[PDB]
Amino acid sequence: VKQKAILAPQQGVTRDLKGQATALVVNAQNKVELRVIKADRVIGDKWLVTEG
Amino acid sequence: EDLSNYIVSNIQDPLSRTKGVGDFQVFGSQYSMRIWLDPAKLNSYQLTPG
Repeated sequence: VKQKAILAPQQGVTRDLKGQATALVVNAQNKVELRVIKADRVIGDKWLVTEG
Repeated sequence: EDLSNYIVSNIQDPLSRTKGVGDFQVFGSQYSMRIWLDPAKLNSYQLTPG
């Protein structure tokens, strides 16, 4: 069992060109930017992001 | 590579169907699904590239 895992929703993360699935994270100053995702598995309807 | 991909994918033929564009020459290429084989694991699983 992986401790302190983080799950993302299904259609919240989408892939652009050259693969490289990304998700639109929101900054503390209400700005927005897309970050890369190291998604390796899906549990139910939630992607398991390892880092990013 | 992704810039050359975007140029040859999204803007290339709309550029080439315009008037007077007789030829083009693009630096780079499009995406292609490259499959890099490893010869050690090919030797491991008794497989050939064919």
